[PDB]
Amino acid sequence: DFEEIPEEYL
Amino acid sequence: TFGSGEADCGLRPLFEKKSLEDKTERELLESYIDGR
Amino acid sequence: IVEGSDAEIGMSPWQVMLFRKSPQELLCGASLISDRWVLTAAHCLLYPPWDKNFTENDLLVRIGKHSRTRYERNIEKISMLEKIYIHPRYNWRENLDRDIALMKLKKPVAFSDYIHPVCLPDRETAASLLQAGYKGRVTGWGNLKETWGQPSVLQVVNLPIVERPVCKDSTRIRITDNMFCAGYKPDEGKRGDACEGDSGGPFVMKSPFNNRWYQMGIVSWGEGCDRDGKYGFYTHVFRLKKWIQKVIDQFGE
Repeated sequence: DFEEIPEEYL
Repeated sequence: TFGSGEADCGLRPLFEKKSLEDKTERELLESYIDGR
Repeated sequence: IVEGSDAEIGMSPWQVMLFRKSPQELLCGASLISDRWVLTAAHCLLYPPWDKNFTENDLLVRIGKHSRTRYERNIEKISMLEKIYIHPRYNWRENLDRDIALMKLKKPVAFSDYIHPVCLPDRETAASLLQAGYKGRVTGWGNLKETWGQPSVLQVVNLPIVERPVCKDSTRIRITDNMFCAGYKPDEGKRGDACEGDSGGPFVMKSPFNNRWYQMGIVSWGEGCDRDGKYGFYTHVFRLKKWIQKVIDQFGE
């Protein structure tokens, strides 16, 4: 459901 | 930040700032016995 | 939000999403009061009974969002928290008195059309507006149903402040001066409430005097969502303001 965010962030 | 907020605090770029009113703000102001 | 509507773009620019790195999820609403400070409910961070104890680490802050789920490519800004401060006398033990926490961002956010701080109420703003009958606004990406959907877009709802006695008689819980309740009376045939995932968000009022938006309450607790003869309880922001001031000029922006 949630889209994925850049792991520049994770 | 604090003391009655930020600076430009609570002045929305798409609303207050262009003198545009969101779709229900009026209901709020009308409960304060109509805004200003 | 139960019985709300989709937010217009940039309608609630201070709206923040408290987001879980892993599992990747929406833990609560929150709000921007400065380019480095976010206001939320301490219960979103600390809840011993639920074994909840988020560390600065466990989390991410997402500012500028419209959509609940998608990563809003060049509009939203996602930050990492530098530090978390919970109210020293937050009562998770009994009634969640002092349900407030500040978050200091690792780096200052830049304002734009979708990202803009809300103001903190001065003692007079608080006095003129925090009145039974006066309507405030709640926003969130929370539950649409106490139980069953989930919005795909930020929801909004305008709720009247309910006088103290009513708040008091609606529950078995011990209400404090750091609380106010909001909600329509069953007599009123108008509904709406915050719901799961709504906590930590802002209860804002528009000043009729200077036409600025102020954050009066923090989505704190309620019983079920949108139930008859029940109301939403919000942290009284003005009352906890000195605490707020204290932490900002101690270690902040």
